[PDB]
Amino acid sequence: QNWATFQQKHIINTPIINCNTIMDNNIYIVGGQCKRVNTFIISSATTVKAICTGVINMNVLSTTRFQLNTCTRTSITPRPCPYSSRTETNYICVKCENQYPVHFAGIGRCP
Repeated sequence: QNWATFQQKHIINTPIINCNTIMDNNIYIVGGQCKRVNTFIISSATTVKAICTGVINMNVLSTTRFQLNTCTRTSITPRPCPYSSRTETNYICVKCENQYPVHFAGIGRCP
């Protein structure tokens, strides 16, 4: 929804493949239940922010390729919920507002 929250939800400095431990956080409880999917971007925050340099309001596909780990919920259970992991290197689409990434829009292409 904003840069600060986007960072907390998506950006990590080092690779953490265990989706089960990293997804066990209050920030991932949408609508009472555990969030269905969340993609982590292994990168410094500065480079992710740079996707939006000079962009006031629009979805932008990065020109930088990132190492990613997407965590997908396999079932709805009491916390912590079980998650599967999918790692890949790809470009990402983020909503840029006032030169800041504020929402993760997709992998590989913008909607």
